[PDB]
Amino acid sequence: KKRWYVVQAFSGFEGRVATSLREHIKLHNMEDLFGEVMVPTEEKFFPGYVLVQMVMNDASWHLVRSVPRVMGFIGGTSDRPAPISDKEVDAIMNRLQQ
Amino acid sequence: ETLRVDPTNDRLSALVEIYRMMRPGEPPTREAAESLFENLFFSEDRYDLS
Amino acid sequence: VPLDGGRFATSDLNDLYRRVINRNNRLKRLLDLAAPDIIVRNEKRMLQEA
RNA sequence: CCGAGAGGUA
DNA sequence: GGGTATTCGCCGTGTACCTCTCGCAGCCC
DNA sequence: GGGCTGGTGACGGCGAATACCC
Repeated sequence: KKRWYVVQAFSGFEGRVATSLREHIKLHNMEDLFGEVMVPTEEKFFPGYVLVQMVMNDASWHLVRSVPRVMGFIGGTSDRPAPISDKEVDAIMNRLQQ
Repeated sequence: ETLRVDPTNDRLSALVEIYRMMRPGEPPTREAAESLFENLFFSEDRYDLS
Repeated sequence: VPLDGGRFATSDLNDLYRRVINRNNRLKRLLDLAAPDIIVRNEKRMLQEA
């Protein structure tokens, strides 16, 4: 089961961060540890945050923070960073669907 | 006396403590600690006496 | 102040107020469209630091 | 016509 | 469960004046 | 055409914040 997490990038290089993240996944071939990468867009929230379907090992955490132009995760702590919520993922997918 | 103040006991714990004094408050991993301590003093890239 | 070159090297205060108003407008928009609470915590941290 | 940085006089 | 000791951050360091240069890139929306 | 976005050579005083030790 892969839960969601929030990544902070340099705001403005966000599509390039998403592309480099997919490429680092297919380089270090932890393909079973990443599901998607979301940057939602309206005819652009959220202004500088990248959503990642992921699991939490320290190897995958070092992988996402070794992706260039990425500051770090946003959570309660930096040891065990925080997933967001079930209904919050569902509402973001709702407005992305709508 | 220096070894009596030491809490560490092997190579791994020493590399963890050095990785923790460099970048504060984050999960260390043995690969990350090896990479940091080889890139502090022992790499042609980041360290160069003339 | 103009520097007589077509550009305005601004004073530091307008830069600071511009940063606070950028971050505050983005926080109003994120409280508007029901952002997940981790992101508005981060946004309020950014506003406090600005 | 404001701030930096450098130099100089007493 | 306080009485001394060691650390940790802040606060501060002369007055007038003259001349010169140089002041935010990136970039694909 | 243009928007907006994020070092490692100072030293003394002094008081507040731990510390350790009984």
